[PDB]
Amino acid sequence: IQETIRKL
Amino acid sequence: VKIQETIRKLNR
Amino acid sequence: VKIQETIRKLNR
Amino acid sequence: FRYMPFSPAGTPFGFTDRRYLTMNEVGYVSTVKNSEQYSITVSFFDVGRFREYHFEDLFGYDLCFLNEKGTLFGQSKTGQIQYRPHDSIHSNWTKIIPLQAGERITSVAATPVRVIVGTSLGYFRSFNQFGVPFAVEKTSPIVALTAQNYRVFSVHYSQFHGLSYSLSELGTSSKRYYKRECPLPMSLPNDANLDYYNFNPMGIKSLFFSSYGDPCIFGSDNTLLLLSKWRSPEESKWLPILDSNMEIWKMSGGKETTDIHVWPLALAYDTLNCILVKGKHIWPEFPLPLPSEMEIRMPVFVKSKLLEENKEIQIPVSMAAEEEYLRSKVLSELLTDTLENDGEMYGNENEVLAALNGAYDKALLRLFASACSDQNVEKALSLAHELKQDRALTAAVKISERAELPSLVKKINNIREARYEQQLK
Amino acid sequence: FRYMPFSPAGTPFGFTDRRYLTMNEVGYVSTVKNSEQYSITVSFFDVGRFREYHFEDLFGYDLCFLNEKGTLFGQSKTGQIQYRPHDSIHSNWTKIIPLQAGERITSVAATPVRVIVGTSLGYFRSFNQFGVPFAVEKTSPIVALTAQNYRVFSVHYSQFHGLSYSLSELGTSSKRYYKRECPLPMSLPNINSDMKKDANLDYYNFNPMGIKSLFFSSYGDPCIFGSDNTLLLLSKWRSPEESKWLPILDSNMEIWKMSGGKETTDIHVWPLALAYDTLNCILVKGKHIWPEFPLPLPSEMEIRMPVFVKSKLLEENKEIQIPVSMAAEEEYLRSKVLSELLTDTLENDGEMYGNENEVLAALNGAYDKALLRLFASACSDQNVEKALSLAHELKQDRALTAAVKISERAELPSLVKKINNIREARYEQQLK
Amino acid sequence: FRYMPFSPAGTPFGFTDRRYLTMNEVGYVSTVKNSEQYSITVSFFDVGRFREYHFEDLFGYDLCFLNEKGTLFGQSKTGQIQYRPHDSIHSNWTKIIPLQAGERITSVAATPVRVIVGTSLGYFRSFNQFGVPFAVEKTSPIVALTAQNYRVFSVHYSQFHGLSYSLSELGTSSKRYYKRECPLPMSLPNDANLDYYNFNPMGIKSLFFSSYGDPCIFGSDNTLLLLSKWRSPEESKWLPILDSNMEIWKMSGGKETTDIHVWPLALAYDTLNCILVKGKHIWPEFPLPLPSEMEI
Repeated sequence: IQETIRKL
Repeated sequence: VKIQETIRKLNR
Repeated sequence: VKIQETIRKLNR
Repeated sequence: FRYMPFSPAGTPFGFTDRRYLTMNEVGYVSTVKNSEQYSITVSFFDVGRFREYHFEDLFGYDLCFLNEKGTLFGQSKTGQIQYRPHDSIHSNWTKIIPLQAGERITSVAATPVRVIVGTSLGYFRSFNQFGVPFAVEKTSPIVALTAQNYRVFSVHYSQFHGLSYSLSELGTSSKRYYKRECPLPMSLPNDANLDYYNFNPMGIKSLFFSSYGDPCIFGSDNTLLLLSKWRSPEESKWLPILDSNMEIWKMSGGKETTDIHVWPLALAYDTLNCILVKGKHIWPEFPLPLPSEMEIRMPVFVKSKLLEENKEIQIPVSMAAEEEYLRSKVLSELLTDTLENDGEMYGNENEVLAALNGAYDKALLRLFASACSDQNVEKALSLAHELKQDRALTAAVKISERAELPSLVKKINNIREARYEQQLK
Repeated sequence: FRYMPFSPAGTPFGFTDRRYLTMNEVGYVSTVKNSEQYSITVSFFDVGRFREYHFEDLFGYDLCFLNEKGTLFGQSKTGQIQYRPHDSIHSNWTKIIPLQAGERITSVAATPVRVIVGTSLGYFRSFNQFGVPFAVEKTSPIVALTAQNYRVFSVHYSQFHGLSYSLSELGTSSKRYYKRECPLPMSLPNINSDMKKDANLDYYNFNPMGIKSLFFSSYGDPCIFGSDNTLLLLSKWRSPEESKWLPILDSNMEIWKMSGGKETTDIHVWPLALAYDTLNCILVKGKHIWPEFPLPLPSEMEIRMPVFVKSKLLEENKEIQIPVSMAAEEEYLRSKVLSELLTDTLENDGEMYGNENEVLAALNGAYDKALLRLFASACSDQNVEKALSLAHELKQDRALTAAVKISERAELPSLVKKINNIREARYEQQLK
Repeated sequence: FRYMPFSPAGTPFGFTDRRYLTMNEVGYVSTVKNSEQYSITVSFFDVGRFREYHFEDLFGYDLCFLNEKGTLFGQSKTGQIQYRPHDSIHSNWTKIIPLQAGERITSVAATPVRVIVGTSLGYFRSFNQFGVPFAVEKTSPIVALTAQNYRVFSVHYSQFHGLSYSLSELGTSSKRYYKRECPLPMSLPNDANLDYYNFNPMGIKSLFFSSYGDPCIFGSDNTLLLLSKWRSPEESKWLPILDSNMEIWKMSGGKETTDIHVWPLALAYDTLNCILVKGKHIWPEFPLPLPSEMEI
């Protein structure tokens, strides 16, 4: 989930 | 059956 | 009995 | 908010000098403005049993409740009540209820063994049929009261919870609550009938125990609500069992009327003894018509679907069997609870429940046949699980054989075998 | 809604610089504004037992509760409490109650063995007499607390359920509920637009609920005294399905009877405690409904069942003379209620003072004696049915014999035979 | 107050011609305005387990519920419902609910064994997975419904004390209430997202049972509330076990991102299956991104 917020 | 007759009389 | 006397005095 | 004096099936004066105080299956009590006093008339439907009489009211009674043994009257403002037994053997007695500043008597009720008075401050004063007080209780503000034998159905109101109800039993020892201020999901009113809703703000046209001892209420939404499973507090449900507006619609040939209304008196098993009112107003007039009998119907009928089948309102057998299944299931479940805890009260409950369970399976087997007609094996098996009598399970097997569904036959026989193996334990 | 710091029988400052924190049968706790601090004075009615003392309050205590062994103080805003035992054996201890954003302590209570603190968020923090904390509980927002020995009577409020009450016991391990958040049918105040200049508006701003006081009775039954000046006692609280709130005293009606039927606008009752059948109170004369300084001596008002009608009392008088026929109905009802409560008390808790069995004995005696007066008036009016129903409610068999002799004197032989049937039926049920 | 048709994790039309009916851990159901009718599409997240399908909606359903066995549809005004099992072995069935004057279906729900319909007047009509009616019950006006096995979690609205919740088991014996219209401690709603709060005035984004049998609710305050110890009415407590506002802030380095929003699907023991929305609108649009999991 930490990678999803980074790309957003 | 008596109520259906009563509403039919009261209907029109 | 004492309370009825007190109320009589407070009205008076 | 202003509490109004309530009585079962009471009517307002309107533009007349007379109205009905109370009204139920026993008779009707009317009052007529007489210059400065009132003329109260107590009438009965079974004219053979009791004799209609009348007396002069020097107090202005606006509260009344009628049972088979006597009549109870009450004054909402002065707090004076009077119990007049129907027979002349027993004497009339009169008491005056203490009322505080702005306290009004909102409802009264009486049984052959109890007399109940409820106030707007929440005072619950109970007496025996002779005027001997038992105990004074403080509850929520009471708006409606009805009673049967030793049990009381009270409707309360506040600014917080809204409308709540309590169900209690006034035993010989002490008072016991079955339900204490639980939610009452009766629809509140939302005009030509403005005179009525000022006389009855809640719209409670009447409330009463059923003939078998189940609490009922009839709000302004003209829907008969029965309290199911009130002996088990965690299973209590209010069940809509009659949409009187829908019935009049079905008997009137699908025509929307604005002149036919229902006035509830009591519920006898499956029949709603009522008064059919014709006119602009929703409350009955003088003279009072003869009581009518409306069979209860589960609100499962759709107007649009009924119009298509007719092209009196003809009901499709597939839909009428589904309604008969629900109606039997509800009535059977209630009457069984009655016989398992309180026993009998009229002498025909055991025979009624027997024929009731029969109509349950018969209507349920009709649905099972239509499921086999549509090759719906899954829906048919679920229907078979709900069957009561083992003879009905055998009948379902033969229906499956005529429909040539051998896969269904084997699964139903598993149910028959499982019930036969529970019989061995 | 805004929760206010509550204490039993507390009075507001009003337009003065002093008020009463709490007040009951033991004594009274007052506080005076002293420039920037406060001067708290703890006084007692039994001057022989305890010695009146006073101390300087640098915190501004607005919460207090008094028992026979110590005094509890509390600050609604900072969350600081202090328990000061009367005796020098144990030292005073002070704790600070955790309070969240806007959380206020709404009521405090203390017994010789328990200390209870209630907040506006519904936190129920309990301790022993030394400050050892118990489990912390989350309930409905608390507005009023009272306790007696190991039992707690709590009043909760919400915008949903309204006014509820809980009755619990603080055991050695954890808290056990006799009743949890049942309806509390106490009458709420009715404030008008002319009350915005009324002299007693300050009280209902200081106590919105109108709970003038609440307490356990001398025999351990919960009581409450709302703004309607009616003493409500909780009957059958050990059996949940039988719980009843019984109005046992209309103090406004009593004052009306003591004043000779004249409506007064200057006499009010301030409740302290209930001793068996007597309400210890303070008779306040003046414009305000709460006592001011100096405090009068406590008065004693016997409880009377609200069955008296003003109109009937005025006609019978033409002190307020009460007709014996109507007074016997009240004495029957009152005895029935008191007997029923004391019987439940002795069957579960035993005795607590040593003479309860003697009290219940004379209580049941006055029950039948007053009930026989109703039976006599029924026979005087030839009402055989009403008399027979009255006889069924008789307790002692020796009371049934008295009813037989009364029926013989009234020349009602049919009734005599029916009363003796009760004796036979009661002998039959005793053997089966 | 306006009784708006509710479904778990539903999205409004906005200015587009398509929206989502319902949405949970099983999948997402969307409907598109056509020339005259609608086009409903039922998709799944485990594409290797359920067959996606679509049909033409001649009735214009605005209510939906999705379980692991079928999809329940509903029309709030005509009172028409329809259950479509995921497997073609079971037949689709259709039934019309009786609705009085101004009575609207507000919420529907389904399990493998039960089908629930609730109205704005307080009617509680329950059926089995084949349409056979079991009981018609009158309660407070219903605004939100969800179910699991035999349990049912209903949100009611009263004119007086406002929102309330009920919890009950529809066992084969008889319906048993654990909680009966108790207070709902949810935060009511306080603009670009004004289209949503008209489609859902009560701000209940979604509600469901946890994988261990506890009711959950996700308000406009974006806090997952959990009802713990509901079998014991004395110890019943609502626990805010997840504040999605904090978790987004902590994973953005510490910068207040106003383009990130959470859309709840379900609660699988330890993780919150949800949809992370990027845009000015707090509701997800098309195409639907991959489901995320937020720890508790």
